[PDB]
Amino acid sequence: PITKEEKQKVIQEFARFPGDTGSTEVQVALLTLRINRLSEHLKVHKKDHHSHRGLLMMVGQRRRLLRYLQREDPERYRALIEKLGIRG
Amino acid sequence: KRQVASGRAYIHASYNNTIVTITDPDGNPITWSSGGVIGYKGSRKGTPYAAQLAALDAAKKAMAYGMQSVDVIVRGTGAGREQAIRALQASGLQVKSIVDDTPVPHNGCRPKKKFRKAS
Amino acid sequence: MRRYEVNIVLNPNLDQSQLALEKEIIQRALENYGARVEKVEELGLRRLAYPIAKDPQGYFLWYQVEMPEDRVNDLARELRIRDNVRRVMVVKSQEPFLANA
Amino acid sequence: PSRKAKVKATLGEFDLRDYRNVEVLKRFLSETGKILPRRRTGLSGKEQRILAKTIKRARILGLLPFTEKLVRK
RNA sequence: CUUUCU
RNA sequence: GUGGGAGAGGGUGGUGGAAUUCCCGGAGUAGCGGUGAAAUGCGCAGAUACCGGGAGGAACGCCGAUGGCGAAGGCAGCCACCUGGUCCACCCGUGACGCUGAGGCGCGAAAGCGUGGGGAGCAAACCGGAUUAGAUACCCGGGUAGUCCACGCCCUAAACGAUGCGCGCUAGGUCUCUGGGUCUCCUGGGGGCCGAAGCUAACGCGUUAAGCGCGCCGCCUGGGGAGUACGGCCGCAAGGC
Ligand SMILES: [Mg+2]
Ligand SMILES: [Mg+2]
Ligand SMILES: [Mg+2]
Ligand SMILES: [Mg+2]
Ligand SMILES: [Mg+2]
Ligand SMILES: [Mg+2]
Ligand SMILES: [Mg+2]
Ligand SMILES: [Mg+2]
Ligand SMILES: [Mg+2]
Ligand SMILES: [Mg+2]
Ligand SMILES: [Mg+2]
Ligand SMILES: [Mg+2]
Ligand SMILES: [Mg+2]
Ligand SMILES: [Mg+2]
Ligand SMILES: [Mg+2]
Ligand SMILES: [Mg+2]
Ligand SMILES: [Mg+2]
Ligand SMILES: [Mg+2]
Repeated sequence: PITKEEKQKVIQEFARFPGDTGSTEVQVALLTLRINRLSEHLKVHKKDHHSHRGLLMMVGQRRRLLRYLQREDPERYRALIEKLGIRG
Repeated sequence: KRQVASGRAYIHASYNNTIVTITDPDGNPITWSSGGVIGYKGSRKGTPYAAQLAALDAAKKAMAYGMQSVDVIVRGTGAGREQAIRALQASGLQVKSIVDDTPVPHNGCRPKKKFRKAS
Repeated sequence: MRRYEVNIVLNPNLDQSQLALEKEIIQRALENYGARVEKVEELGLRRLAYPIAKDPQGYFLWYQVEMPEDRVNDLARELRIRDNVRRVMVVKSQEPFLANA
Repeated sequence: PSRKAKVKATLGEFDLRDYRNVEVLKRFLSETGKILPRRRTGLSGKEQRILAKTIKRARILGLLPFTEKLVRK
């Protein structure tokens, strides 16, 4: 489970500025947390499909955001990735 | 034969035949009877009458052993059931109690087709 | 980490030595799994609603504790080993839900 | 026809989640260890729901029965 | 029990 | 985002009691069983009925709903862990980042298939007993695959609301599940019933539209021949598209 703190350390880590919780980087940031967390859970439980449908969604919701970013501030984009590890 | 006075009267009622078994205070059978035990050979072993005869048979046979008081234990949901319960009462034996203990699965084995289709 | 209610029912025929014997254990078991121990209640001998292990009674235990989620199952695994330990039931601790009040 | 009291009416405040309070939990069982219907436990969809799971907990601990023998008849 | 056809 | 909420949503581990079967001990005797009635069958190598002990497989009474969860298929004993969705309040953050979706990929009841394991109960096939004009059936006694687990495959269905997805607009009443509030009521999400306008061949539908509109996909074009043939793709096969 992602602890509140766990999450917080992440948001602050990305917020484009103090209080920035809903920015596209924070989001792509947060989502990426859940995804990697979900993937680990799925390596074990290869048969837990309902969860995996949940995964498929997060991933889509991500690339969609990322896409928006690359379509606006390609730098932020090119940066958001390198900082994370997406497209790896 | 071995004086037991009080004991248990197990009635095993059903759609195909009733059968009673008088036991000693702790489960061991003193004597038993059934619809077959008596005359009736097939279709009517179930009839409530037969149930009466059997119960009555079971009593006598058991009173001879010194019986004269029983806690009845009803099992199965067939005809003649409630009838034998009355029988044992009209018999010598004193019916000190009555208890339906028909077993029922908290859902275990797939019943025969004859009993399925229900849910 | 997280609160739990470790319920334990053990053989109702122990001499004061055999009793404290299994308790000294239940304890260690707990300590072996970083399980801290908050308030406890010991009702001991009680009349079960059904024969447990052929025996018509049981000595009850109840430990409210705070332990690591990653090891609540093992805590149980371990606990169960004892022959005098008849039942172990750990439970995540929920607030009360008073009714008719 | 169910026209008497409810295991709730005839009683006061209690912790529906308390699986050890055998005293009051019993009240919610039939003449047999069967869990009473909300129809007569007076509870509510939600409360009746929690009871069901609490009673089931007590049963495993052996505080409450799974089934009882019907007397009389 | 089953219990066809016109 | 923050704070809250309900749930048989999913995966793994463990665990409880009822019942059936078998085994062991006790007690006990002549039948039990099954049916419209019977017979096959089981029982003196002692069955049936009864008490005690054990083993094992499968399923989880009451709660239970007229209920809840999931995209669907589906999902209910209890405990822990792991994980998906979702709703409400606060208006706090980004700033149209949206909708739909050919193809692709994934999931997908039952039966079925492969390898291994398991097998209590039930039961295609089958072995018999009845019924009958016959009875390759319905009824009765047996019974194998299978049903259960793992891993791999198959991918169908009355896979049904026989109703694609999203958004906006158009009387209310009543019952209910779940949240919020100033809580004999207001408001939000879900499930039902009745109904305004309107729609419909009719039946019916009616803020959970089958009404009034926009966007995108899919599909239909008389019946039989036929979901057949051929071809192609998929599959170990059955067979699927
Ligand atoms: Mg704002
Ligand atoms: Mg701005
Ligand atoms: Mg597009
Ligand atoms: Mg399938
Ligand atoms: Mg299958
Ligand atoms: Mg197979
Ligand atoms: Mg059979
Ligand atoms: Mg035949
Ligand atoms: Mg048959
Ligand atoms: Mg309404
Ligand atoms: Mg309220
Ligand atoms: Mg509504
Ligand atoms: Mg409503
Ligand atoms: Mg009209
Ligand atoms: Mg008309
Ligand atoms: Mg209507
Ligand atoms: Mg044609
Ligand atoms: Mg080929």
